[PDB]
Amino acid sequence: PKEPEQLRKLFIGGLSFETTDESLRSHFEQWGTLTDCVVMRDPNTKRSRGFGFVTYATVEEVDAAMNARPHKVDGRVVEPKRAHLTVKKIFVGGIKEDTEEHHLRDYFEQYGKIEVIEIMTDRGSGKKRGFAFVTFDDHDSVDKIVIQKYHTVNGHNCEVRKAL
Ligand SMILES: COCC(=O)NCc1nc2ccccc2[nH]1
Repeated sequence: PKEPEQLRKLFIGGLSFETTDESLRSHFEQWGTLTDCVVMRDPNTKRSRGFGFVTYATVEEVDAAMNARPHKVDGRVVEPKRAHLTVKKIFVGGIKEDTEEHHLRDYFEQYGKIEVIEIMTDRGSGKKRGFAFVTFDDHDSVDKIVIQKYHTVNGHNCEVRKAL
């Protein structure tokens, strides 16, 4: 069946106040079927609040829209985000002592462009502590990662969360 609607939404900030439901829709329909598209407005003045949201039919369409950033909508670069604590770094726990950089890179590179991999070691002994941090060049990688129920790396079922 269909992915949960919450995972098919993009919250678009930074809109031009002249963007309408119709112009936001015409823009974002380039990357998929939109089941919903709303510009948020003041209830009395009808003046735009400068943000809105679009709902795609599938998660792959959300991915396509995010991969097509930067989006210039009605002359202004906007800020799309999935369903916000916006960070580029993750904690990866449960990797034990046998997990190496290449295991983490080969897996996580498919979520985004990696800038730093830090495998944590004991300050006194140098032994691996069984966790790591991965820093990406952009927050959408992290957002995709943390909504997955499971992460399997080097045969380990890992705990992954946003870091700082
Ligand atoms: C990114 O996190 C999801 C979320 O709901 N953030 C606040 C939020 N609430 C909204 C209601 C209508 C349109 C846009 C909205 N944005």
